Amino acid sequence: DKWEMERTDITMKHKLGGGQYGEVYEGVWKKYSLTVAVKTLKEVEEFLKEAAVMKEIKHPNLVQLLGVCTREPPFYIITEFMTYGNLLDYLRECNRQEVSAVVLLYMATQISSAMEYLEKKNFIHRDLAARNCLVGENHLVKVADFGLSRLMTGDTFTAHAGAKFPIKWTAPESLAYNKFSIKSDVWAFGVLLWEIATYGMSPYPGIDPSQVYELLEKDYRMERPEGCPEKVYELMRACWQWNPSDRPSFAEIHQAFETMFQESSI
Ligand SMILES: CCn1nccc1-c1c[nH]c2ncc(-c3ccc(N)c(C(=O)N(C)C)c3)cc12
Repeated sequence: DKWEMERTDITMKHKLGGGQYGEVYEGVWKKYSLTVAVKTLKEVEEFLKEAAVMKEIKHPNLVQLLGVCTREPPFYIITEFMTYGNLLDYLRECNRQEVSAVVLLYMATQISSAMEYLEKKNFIHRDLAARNCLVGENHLVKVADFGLSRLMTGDTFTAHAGAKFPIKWTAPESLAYNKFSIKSDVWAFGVLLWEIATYGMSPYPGIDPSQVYELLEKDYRMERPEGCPEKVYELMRACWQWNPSDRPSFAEIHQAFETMFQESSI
């Protein structure tokens, strides 16, 4: 197809993000003199499914596929390079006078726009967090999308026996029953909002992940971050409803943040 590329079109450099994303490398697309990101493999069928899924993703706030090398090993998935790295590090290291309250709303609007698209197109993320959001010039935020899965919106997925999750971002139904849906992404988005409001603080600070579920089932939720608007915190708490069906859709969340962003600008 139009996606299939020669492997030699790309010059590979060093592993990006300190290796936290696995075999993902900075690279040069020589023809265009363009810095790109390249995921390689050095499981096969999982990798090639990722390549297949990425071909169908087209949204301003989801990392764009540029091409693939899927004929013979080594296999490549080639995407745009996000110059400022991930949102977690960006928030921690930023100039807060430049990255102000309106910018935080702008970033939340972008992420929710992407998540509304996945909600519309029957995709599930399963690992929404600041570390999996990527930053470009002018506070452009794109959701990392290698591991997106096909799942009709409303349907559920059961994780494998002995699967380990990032507990502090993980919905109660996922922790207890390994159940994932678009509504568990909504929960994770709530935790992501908390990350944004605190400029990249660790969720449930000082609380060991092994004790988080027990707090959640006793009705504990993180308190409102300093400087966070009441309206934004009420959205967080709505994302953290125990019952998945009680949580808002990403369509409703995006509409709320778009309104808040527009009013903050005016
Ligand atoms: C498809 C989405 N995805 N899933 C995993 C990785 C990517 C990704 C795509 N394009 C990317 N472009 C950049 C980065 C990235 C992230 C963190 C970093 N510290 C760095 C970095 O070292 N510098 C030089 C800024 C680079 C990650 C990705």
